[PDB]
Amino acid sequence: CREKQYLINSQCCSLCQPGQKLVSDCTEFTETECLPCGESEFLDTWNRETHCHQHKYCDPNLGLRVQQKGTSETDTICTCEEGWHCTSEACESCVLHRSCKQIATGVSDTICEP
Amino acid sequence: EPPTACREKQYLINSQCCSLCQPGQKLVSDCTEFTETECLPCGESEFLDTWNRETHCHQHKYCDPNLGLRVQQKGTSETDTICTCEEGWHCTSEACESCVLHRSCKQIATGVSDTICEP
Amino acid sequence: NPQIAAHVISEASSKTTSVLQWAEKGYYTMSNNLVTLENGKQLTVKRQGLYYIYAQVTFCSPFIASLCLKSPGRFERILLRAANTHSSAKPCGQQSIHLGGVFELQPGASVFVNVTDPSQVSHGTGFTSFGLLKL
Amino acid sequence: NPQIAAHVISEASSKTTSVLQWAEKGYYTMSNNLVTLENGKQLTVKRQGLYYIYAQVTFCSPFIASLCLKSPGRFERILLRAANTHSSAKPCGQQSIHLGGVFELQPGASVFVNVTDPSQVSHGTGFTSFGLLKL
Amino acid sequence: NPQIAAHVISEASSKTTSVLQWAEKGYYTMSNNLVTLENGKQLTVKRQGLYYIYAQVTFCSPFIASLCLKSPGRFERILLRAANTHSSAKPCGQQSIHLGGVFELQPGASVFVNVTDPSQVSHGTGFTSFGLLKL
Ligand SMILES: *[C@@H]1O[C@H](CO)[C@@H](O)[C@H](O)[C@H]1NC(C)=O
Ligand SMILES: *[C@@H]1O[C@H](CO)[C@@H](O)[C@H](O)[C@H]1NC(C)=O
Ligand SMILES: *[C@@H]1O[C@H](CO)[C@@H](O)[C@H](O)[C@H]1NC(C)=O
Repeated sequence: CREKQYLINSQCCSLCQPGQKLVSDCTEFTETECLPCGESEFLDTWNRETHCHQHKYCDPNLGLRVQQKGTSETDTICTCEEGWHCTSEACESCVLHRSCKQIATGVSDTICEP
Repeated sequence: EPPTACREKQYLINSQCCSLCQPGQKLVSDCTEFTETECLPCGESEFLDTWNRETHCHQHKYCDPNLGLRVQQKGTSETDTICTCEEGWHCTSEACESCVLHRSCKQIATGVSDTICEP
Repeated sequence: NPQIAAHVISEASSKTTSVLQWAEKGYYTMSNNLVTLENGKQLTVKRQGLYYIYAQVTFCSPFIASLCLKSPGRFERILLRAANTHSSAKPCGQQSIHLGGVFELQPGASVFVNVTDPSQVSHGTGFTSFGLLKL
Repeated sequence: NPQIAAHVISEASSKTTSVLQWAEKGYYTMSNNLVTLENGKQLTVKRQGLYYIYAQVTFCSPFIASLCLKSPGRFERILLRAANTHSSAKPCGQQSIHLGGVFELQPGASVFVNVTDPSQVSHGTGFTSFGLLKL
Repeated sequence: NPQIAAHVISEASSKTTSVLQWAEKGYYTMSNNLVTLENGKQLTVKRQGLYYIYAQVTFCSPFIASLCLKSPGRFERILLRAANTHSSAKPCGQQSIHLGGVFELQPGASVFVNVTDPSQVSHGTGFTSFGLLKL
């Protein structure tokens, strides 16, 4: 059919608000019903999903840190630990600030000199 | 005594001798008294080098470059592929499953062999 | 539902135990009230049978994920144990371990994963799970 | 046959792409028209249910085999992911990774293995497979 | 019982057998006379079907656990093969390997695990097992 609603066997049920997984489809007597995402899960989009997504993990073993928690409609945001930096565009893993010129930053690396 | 056995390229099944499938074809259904054994040609990448009665063909050997091998000779639907080391590499075994790298230092190697030496 | 099966997601832990924590979040599965997640530390089946249990543990460094089983009226034991050797890498290097086998479980029996260094198990989405299904 | 199951063999990709290629060759298994190999890149089940999906990836040389899932009408996600390291042996030094879990698949849903270094996955007979089976 | 399933325990191999030894001891499972442990070296199913076979081999010290299959009237082959890099550890470093897939087995067919270094496979409780189950 149209936005904020999807189609099934022949009837169109509406999606679920960004923050609620899908439970059951709609019929000829009752419509699509949805319960909210856990207190560690989320769904950032008018979905029709049956399982929410789990909040991203800022595994400390990799040198990350919870930069910003995640609501029931936004995933968590990670960043390196002070003294660490990302190992590529996407901050997958962090490394300890190499020491011995210009210092380093959350994503920046340091540069030595005499 | 009576001829108590099937032929060379056959196989007894259901008190009935059937024909084996020829190298290159995998068996699909056993054979009845009247209707012979129905087989079918091995897919691509696959093969069967023998009058078989197998239901799945074998997949052509892989000459994984990560190990330092190369496709010496493709494989038909009745012959497996043949691998060999890369120029400058040699086998670590007589069967040649993984390749190394001609050691320098006086018989020149051939990948399928090695480079002997002395001062 | 008729089929008894369950797949749970690993979760960090505030306590210190070597017994891994599992939460019914993410793309989890819990077929019905015949398999529960007791105290969030183990799975407990209700109907006696022959199940296939499994669990994957990913840690970032002699690391050993054991699947000790606790049945009613019997001292817990050992269904499986998978070892792994600590290899070097930039921060810590990741490694996964997979366990799985067919076992006879009697009612009220619980299973759980128990690692040697719970402070290394990486909890990133989809790295560490735990589950079972009834044949 | 009434049972929906499938086991496919890896095949040396040509597009040298992140997603692995699978061919219905060798000792493969495709129970019926209820599980197909769409585009030779993924398995797609027709009847909704609870399946057990698995896949083993052997490579050699932070190698990560993921099992991203794509359902109709939902952004594809992550069922499982297994990590591993590079053990400098002589030429490359192989390593195997195994994934397996119980997941709820709706009709038209497809599953696929997506690795970080597709140019390392070894395709030697029986090294890398992919499959599922419906509980 | 109606279900055909089996899980065997590895055993201290007499000596000189590239093919692993398994014993019906410990927390084993042998559903019925439809799966036997022929010669303590292999499992042999009686009713043709689609089974899910698996095996985990733990060793310490490029070690390869192969799951060669032998069916009646056919040369034995290769279902799966999992490779593992020797870990340079102090004494040796324990490592586990897991195999599992869905395969079509005809009556009288046998499955078995064959490793490259049988003198390394560790037999400690729950380290090395082998089993199958019929879908
Ligand atoms: C199992 O748990 C007990 C108590 O938490 C602990 O002593 C033991 O180390 C754990 N097993 C291992 C080492 O995997
Ligand atoms: C493969 O999947 C992973 C995570 O699911 C992702 O990082 C990568 O971009 C994917 N590769 C592509 C673009 O197919
Ligand atoms: C496994 O057993 C076979 C005979 O069944 C033996 O020839 C082989 O060397 C062993 N390991 C393999 C498959 O290399």
